[PDB]
Amino acid sequence: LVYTKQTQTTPPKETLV
Amino acid sequence: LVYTKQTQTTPPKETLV
Amino acid sequence: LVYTKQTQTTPPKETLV
Amino acid sequence: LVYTKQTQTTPPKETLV
Amino acid sequence: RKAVIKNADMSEEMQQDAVDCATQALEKYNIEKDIAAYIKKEFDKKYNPTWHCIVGRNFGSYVTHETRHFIYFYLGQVAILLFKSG
Amino acid sequence: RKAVIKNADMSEEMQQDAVDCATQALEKYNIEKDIAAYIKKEFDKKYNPTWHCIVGRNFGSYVTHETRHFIYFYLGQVAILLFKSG
Amino acid sequence: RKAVIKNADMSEEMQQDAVDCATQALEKYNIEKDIAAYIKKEFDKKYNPTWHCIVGRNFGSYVTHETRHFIYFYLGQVAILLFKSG
Amino acid sequence: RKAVIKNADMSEEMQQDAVDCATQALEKYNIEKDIAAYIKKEFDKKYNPTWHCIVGRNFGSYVTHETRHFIYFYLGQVAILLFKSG
Repeated sequence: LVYTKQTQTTPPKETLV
Repeated sequence: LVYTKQTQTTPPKETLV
Repeated sequence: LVYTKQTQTTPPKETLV
Repeated sequence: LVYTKQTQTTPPKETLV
Repeated sequence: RKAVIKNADMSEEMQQDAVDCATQALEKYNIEKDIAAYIKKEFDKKYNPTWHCIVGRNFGSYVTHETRHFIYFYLGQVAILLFKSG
Repeated sequence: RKAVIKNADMSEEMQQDAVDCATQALEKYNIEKDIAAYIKKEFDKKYNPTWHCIVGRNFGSYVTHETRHFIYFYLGQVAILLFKSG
Repeated sequence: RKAVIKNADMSEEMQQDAVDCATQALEKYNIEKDIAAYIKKEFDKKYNPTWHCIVGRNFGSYVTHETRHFIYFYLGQVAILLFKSG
Repeated sequence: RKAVIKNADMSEEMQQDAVDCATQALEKYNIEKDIAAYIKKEFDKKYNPTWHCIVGRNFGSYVTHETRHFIYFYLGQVAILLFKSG
């Protein structure tokens, strides 16, 4: 078998300001 | 006597994906 | 007469990579 | 055929300061 | 899908018949066993017993045939071996 | 590499011989044409003409054999068809 | 947003298709995973399996591709890598 | 730098190997292309072709993998995607 996958990255949200 | 026979091959199914 | 023959197949070489 | 390749990205250098 | 003839020992005509009966088989049938079955049955019809057919992409073979009654050819991607050993 | 016997019409013993002569061939030889050639030559030796051998992974077939003298089996990944049509 | 082609090994046309299918994806979709998903799905459509797409700003890669079926390019700020390894 | 495993479809062990081969790569190499190159080369070694590696912080992806041979994980700040599509 084969499977198809997404991968997004959680670009570490900007520190509050 | 004689006999007539088929032979197909089970080309090992593609691994899931 | 009768003759004996080989037959191999040129399993189309994998595309360069 | 097949070929193997690198790809790095030029994360647009930080504006002088 | 054009034919390449790889090795023959066959009546030039017969060679054609074969090549023909193959193009047909490949319309009719998708499984290799069928295809080969079609062409075998054909030739035992047209010309007598006893023909054996092999079809695939990936195989080799060592086989004994009546003089003038052997052929081995591609039909584009797919390899057809046909002989009588009667 | 264990054998699966898919279809036989063969002396149980003979069946073994075959299965044996195959494991050997697969040590000796890497190309399919050779392998099949080994086993054909063998059986024409041990038992008489006229045997034909096919080896590969990807093929089917339609073929006529003498009663009791047909066998078709995997040797793990690789498929062996052997019959006499004499 | 003009394209820079950084490395290709691709049908010149195909190269365009890609560049096109990217400008579109970037209208449709804001998240990178989507964008790449769009373009992958596209090419598996137009040309066969099996394409993989990566999109972002910040990444490198080591990857193996079918001859003639690799491309890597900016669309202004944003980097697109696309290849088939089929 | 502890690992988070985000998505896997991988032999638990293999999962470890990967996680290991990553911590190493990150000692050796500073540029992402190298890092990914290290780990790709590794796995093609340990397990067969054909693996592709991506490393960065900022990217998403749409990609097709062999069953059991996909993994995607952080190594603290830095994201590693690794799969075979063979």
